[PDB]
Amino acid sequence: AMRKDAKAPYVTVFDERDGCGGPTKAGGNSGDNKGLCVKVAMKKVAYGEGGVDRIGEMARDVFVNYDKQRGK
Amino acid sequence: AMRKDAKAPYVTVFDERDGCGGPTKAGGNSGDNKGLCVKVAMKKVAYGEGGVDRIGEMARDVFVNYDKQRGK
Amino acid sequence: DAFSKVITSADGKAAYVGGADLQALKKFVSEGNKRMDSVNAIVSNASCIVSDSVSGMVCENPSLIAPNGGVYTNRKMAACLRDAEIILRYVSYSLLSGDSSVLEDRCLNGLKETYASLGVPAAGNARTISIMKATVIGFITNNSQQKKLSTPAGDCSALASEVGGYFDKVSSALA
Amino acid sequence: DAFSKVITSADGKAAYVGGADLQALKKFVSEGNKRMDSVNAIVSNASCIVSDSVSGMVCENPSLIAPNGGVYTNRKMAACLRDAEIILRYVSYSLLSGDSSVLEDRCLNGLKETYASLGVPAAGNARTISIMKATVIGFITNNSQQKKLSTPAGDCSALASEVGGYFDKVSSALA
Ligand SMILES: *CCC1=C(C)C(=O)N/C1=C\c1[nH]c(/C=C2\N=C(C[C@H]3NC(=O)C([C@H](*)C)=C3C)C(C)=C2CCC(=O)O)c(CCC(=O)O)c1C
Ligand SMILES: *CCC1=C(C)C(=O)N/C1=C\c1[nH]c(/C=C2\N=C(C[C@H]3NC(=O)C([C@H](*)C)=C3C)C(C)=C2CCC(=O)O)c(CCC(=O)O)c1C
Ligand SMILES: *[C@@H](C)[C@H]1/C(=C/C2=NC(=C\c3[nH]c(C[C@H]4NC(=O)C(C=C)=C4C)c(C)c3CCC(=O)O)/C(CCC(=O)O)=C2C)NC(=O)[C@@H]1C
Ligand SMILES: *[C@@H](C)[C@H]1/C(=C/C2=NC(=C\c3[nH]c(C[C@H]4NC(=O)C(C=C)=C4C)c(C)c3CCC(=O)O)/C(CCC(=O)O)=C2C)NC(=O)[C@@H]1C
Ligand SMILES: *[C@@H](C)[C@H]1/C(=C/C2=NC(=C\c3[nH]c(C[C@H]4NC(=O)C(C=C)=C4C)c(C)c3CCC(=O)O)/C(CCC(=O)O)=C2C)NC(=O)[C@@H]1C
Ligand SMILES: *[C@@H](C)[C@H]1/C(=C/C2=NC(=C\c3[nH]c(C[C@H]4NC(=O)C(C=C)=C4C)c(C)c3CCC(=O)O)/C(CCC(=O)O)=C2C)NC(=O)[C@@H]1C
Ligand SMILES: *[C@H](C)[C@H]1/C(=C/C2=NC(=C\c3[nH]c(C[C@H]4NC(=O)C(C=C)=C4C)c(C)c3CCC(=O)O)/C(CCC(=O)O)=C2C)NC(=O)[C@@H]1C
Ligand SMILES: *[C@H](C)[C@H]1/C(=C/C2=NC(=C\c3[nH]c(C[C@H]4NC(=O)C(C=C)=C4C)c(C)c3CCC(=O)O)/C(CCC(=O)O)=C2C)NC(=O)[C@@H]1C
Repeated sequence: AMRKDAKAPYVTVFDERDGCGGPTKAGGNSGDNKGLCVKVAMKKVAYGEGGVDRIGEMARDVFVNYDKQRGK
Repeated sequence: AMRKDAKAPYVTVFDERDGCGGPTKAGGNSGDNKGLCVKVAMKKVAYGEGGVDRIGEMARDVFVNYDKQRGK
Repeated sequence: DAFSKVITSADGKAAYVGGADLQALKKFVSEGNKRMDSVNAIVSNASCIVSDSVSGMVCENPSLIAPNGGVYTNRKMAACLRDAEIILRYVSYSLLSGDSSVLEDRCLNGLKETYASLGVPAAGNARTISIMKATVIGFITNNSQQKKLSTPAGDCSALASEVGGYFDKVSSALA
Repeated sequence: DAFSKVITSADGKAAYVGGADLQALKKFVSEGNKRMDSVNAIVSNASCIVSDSVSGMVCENPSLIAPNGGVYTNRKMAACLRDAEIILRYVSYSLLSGDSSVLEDRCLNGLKETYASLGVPAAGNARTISIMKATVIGFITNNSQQKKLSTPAGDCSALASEVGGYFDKVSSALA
């Protein structure tokens, strides 16, 4: 059921075939898919973290800029 | 001198006068200064952190979208 | 499978698949490479997609930010932006995995009833969802006008239709 | 003050100012409230400001991303975006503190020589800096067409001129 836990699957897709690698987190790094990795974590979607008020800044923006269209 | 360690002053200006407060880190969230705070740290400007490739994503965007003008 | 276990584990600690494990994983879903690019098109633009969608809900119905509107205060606006992101992330996982079972079970089952209990307006939710659907289809098909994505030349129409169906499951559950 | 000691401390760990201490901080600089709003305009929009500036450099000279180009690889483009952010952040601290001593000492002293040794081109830096200056001034002066700031109506012209002078110090040091 929807558990009211605000948890959601965070999927991150990495393509580092340019050669600038991030932290090693998976053991398979050789062959055709060298440089490619997918991560999934199941965690709370928080308003902010690490001192960074991510969603609060987005909220401030809506109130003042909802009349703007960032898609064009 | 410039130390070649990529450390810069991170200044964060908080205005939470809407009433939804973040974590308390100093006295004074009361009276005429309700909701206002300034933070400064001196730390490396990293390419990413916490698994989020912040500057790598910005670089990908430039390669494809340098002909776009996000200011209009 | 590695990822299914993340959904059900006690702490949701991240799992990672690269190289030969990822090659194997892509064999179990259709159009594996394009599918990864389609998922990336969602998650790498999560803030943009949520912002534009909630902003369009408000611009079409500014009473939502009038006093006693659904998102009048910053606290409520942020909760709404959060929920839109939660939904979007469950949709992204549906596209990664090729089905909607986790979305249905852990995001949708009980959600309409919770929103009724809270007084969260269904019309506003429907519009945030329909804009998120349109925005995601735009990014997947590289028809996003301010932010294109680099991918090998081709056609992602089938994956766009698939993701649209997952958004349609959200709409139908919340209507 | 306490923020000066953060700059010079061995570990740079954060300090915070609120309440009466924030009232005192604002007295010792001119136009304290508008100044805090101006610093906020810079740091809250740091990704946008840096992105538009470096993108402007590239669109005025697309050879920079072709093979044999100075930001051709992702690694180099990211180093350039990082450097633009470092400079912007030293400028933000100059506007917070009311002077440029830390910018000149810890960011600019030695930087022209370092870029010469690395082959970081002065003309590209000049354009990135000039766009960043114009962008920051635009944000501070209600000339940001895709992002309005919430501030009481009024005249921030002096603060825009001040921050312009800090950018001019960067330009002159790197020319
Ligand atoms: C995140 C960017 C942004 C938002 C959001 C917003 O509301 N304003 C924003 C940016 C902004 N940019 C400028 C000025 C300039 N930006 C550029 C680069 C773009 N022009 C291009 O030709 C190019 C590639 C094709 C770009 C990328 C340039 C060149 C300028 C002008 C600099 C100058 O010498 O004057 C501003 C300042 C206000 C303005 O509109 O000029 C702002 C706020
Ligand atoms: C971060 C946003 C973004 C970037 C960057 C980009 O390149 N594309 C982006 C978003 C995007 N939006 C849509 C479609 C819609 N967006 C809205 C909301 C805005 N329209 C308004 O009237 C309004 C208030 C002023 C907005 C805010 C709407 C309503 C839609 C269409 C919904 C529908 O039923 O059709 C897309 C899809 C592709 C396109 O450009 O049309 C994208 C990619
Ligand atoms: C309510 C849930 C809001 C929301 C607020 C958030 N604020 C966050 C970070 C933050 N806020 C302050 C200012 C506050 N603390 C003080 O001590 C004083 C005055 C003395 C004030 C005005 C600070 C200092 C911080 C950073 C904390 C730090 O340095 O670690 C924040 C991020 C929380 C976190 O990172 O853990 C949030 C979510 N955000 C929202 O979306 C709603 C509207
Ligand atoms: C080089 C400096 C680049 C850049 C790279 C970054 N990648 C970041 C995070 C990241 N990258 C991967 C994929 C990589 N790890 C693997 O094990 C495999 C395959 C087996 C690959 C292809 C992952 C998994 C991660 C997340 C790490 C995590 O979950 O903690 C990253 C953020 C670093 C961090 O969060 O500490 C960066 C900066 N970024 C750039 O700007 C240049 C171009
Ligand atoms: C719709 C989404 C796009 C479109 C996508 C295409 N991608 C194609 C090939 C391709 N993409 C990747 C990267 C992808 N695979 C992964 O495992 C991960 C990270 C974990 C990512 C980000 C790869 C490796 C490939 C194979 C070829 C290559 O190396 O470049 C592709 C070609 C057809 C196909 O391979 O099925 C397409 C069409 N292309 C578009 O034009 C729309 C907008
Ligand atoms: C140019 C930068 C803008 C402009 C800004 C104005 N701000 C004015 C007054 C004001 N701003 C704040 C918030 C500020 N002070 C803090 O301590 C902090 C956080 C630590 C911040 C974010 C306050 C508290 C005030 C006093 C008024 C109030 O109580 O809201 C202002 C009025 C003139 C003045 O007080 O000096 C202006 C013009 N306005 C513009 O049109 C440009 C775009
Ligand atoms: C945005 C398009 C909406 C809007 C959304 C609001 N949701 C509010 C609170 C809320 N949302 C949920 C569901 C969320 N939690 C989960 O665990 C999951 C899935 C795993 C989801 C999608 C819950 C359980 C809650 C209540 C508990 C909480 O706040 O975390 C909310 C605040 C309501 C209030 O406090 O009155 C809002 C504003 N509101 C709108 O008007 C648009 C249509
Ligand atoms: C962007 C507008 C430029 C551009 C910038 C590049 N800088 C590169 C390496 C680099 N930058 C610095 C200065 C930086 N480190 C600091 O500690 C401070 C201030 C405290 C700053 C401003 C250093 C010391 C270095 C080398 C060490 C490092 O990488 O951290 C760089 C990579 C060059 C290379 O590796 O060959 C670039 C691309 N490049 C351009 O084309 C535009 C004009």
